[PDB]
Amino acid sequence: KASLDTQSTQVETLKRNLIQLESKISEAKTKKEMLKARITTAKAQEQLQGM
Amino acid sequence: EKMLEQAILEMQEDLVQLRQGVAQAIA
Amino acid sequence: VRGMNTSSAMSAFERMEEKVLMQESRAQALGELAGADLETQFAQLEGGSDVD
Amino acid sequence: AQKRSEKQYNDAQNEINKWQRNAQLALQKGDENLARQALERKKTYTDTSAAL
Repeated sequence: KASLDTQSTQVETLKRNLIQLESKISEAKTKKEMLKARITTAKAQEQLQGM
Repeated sequence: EKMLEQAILEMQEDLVQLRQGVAQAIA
Repeated sequence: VRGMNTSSAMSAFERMEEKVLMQESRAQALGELAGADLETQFAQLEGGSDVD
Repeated sequence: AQKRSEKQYNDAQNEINKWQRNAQLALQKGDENLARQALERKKTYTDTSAAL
């Protein structure tokens, strides 16, 4: 019983981690789009300086 | 001429990449 | 069902559904860049003018 | 070179004239938006003419 009450905490603790990572991976994919926007702009300014 | 022809061909090819980058931005 | 590393259906959608739309979006993006010319808008006027 | 630039400058004037008609035609049809954009071309070509 002692172990049962102590081992149950992990289940809920590990469940919270999965819940948090589910929304963090979606934000990582959204960062890509934003990263490409500033990367294309940075290159655009470099192309403007070559004239 | 030799320093203008090379620049004219390279400055026009860089615009294509800029347009492609804008397409990705638009996408 | 849950979604394993190499699930035949889920993995196929990752490369198909995504890329297909990417190309489609590019067409519209690149197509709109080629249609930004102001002379193309004058052609529309011509059409309406030519019919009258 | 003199004749080359002359033609370019002469084409610029023609371009401007062409734009004017198109801009004026847009105004007659009720498309002031396109007419306003055609005025920019005139100015752009007028500036190019000056440079030439």
